[PDB]
Amino acid sequence: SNATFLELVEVPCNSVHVQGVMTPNQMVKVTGAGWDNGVLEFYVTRPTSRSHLASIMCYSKDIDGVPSDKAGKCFLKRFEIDEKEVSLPIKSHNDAFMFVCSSNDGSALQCDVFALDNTNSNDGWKVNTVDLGVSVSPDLAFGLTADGVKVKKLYASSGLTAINDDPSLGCKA
Amino acid sequence: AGASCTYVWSDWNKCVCPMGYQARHAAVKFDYRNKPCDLPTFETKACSC
Repeated sequence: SNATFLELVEVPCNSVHVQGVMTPNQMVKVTGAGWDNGVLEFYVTRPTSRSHLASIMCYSKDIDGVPSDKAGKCFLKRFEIDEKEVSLPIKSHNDAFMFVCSSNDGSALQCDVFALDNTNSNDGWKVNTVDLGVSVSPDLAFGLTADGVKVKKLYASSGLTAINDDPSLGCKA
Repeated sequence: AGASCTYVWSDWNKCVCPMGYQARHAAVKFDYRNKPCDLPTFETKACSC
């Protein structure tokens, strides 16, 4: 492991590529203070290049042009298997957000999704747990695909090993 | 003003058994012009199991 006691290690790259399996009680974390435009997509990929495994897509309620049947809603895409709406606290690109994903028992992959209203920051975070409908497997990768994510930060708990020196993943040289 | 570079803490999650610890999360709101935000964004504490 990478620490005597559990801590979250910042990943100096554009995504978190876990080496090995997602051990129970370990987690990967992605945070941001908001984003600029378009949809916010939190994605999970697996080997075999690589392929998408699951994606959470959140549409802002504060962006002109977003269809009314999508505005302020989040959707879970699985691979494609299907797409379905999920109840998450992220409503706007002006919201701060946190994704904390883990395996509850070595099989199911789940994420705690947090949202904070930047106009009422003293009110704290609202949280919902969403099951990603997929099972964990070796060498999963986590990241964001969005336009202008503000103060994007990535973490991996110290019992996990994430790639931190690959320039192909945007890792700082 | 002295704004905090981290957002406020989330709630503590459910106690993890039988290891006996729970965790809570924060996030960086901004980095300083001269240094990265140095306030904690992750904390653990012992709980009864």
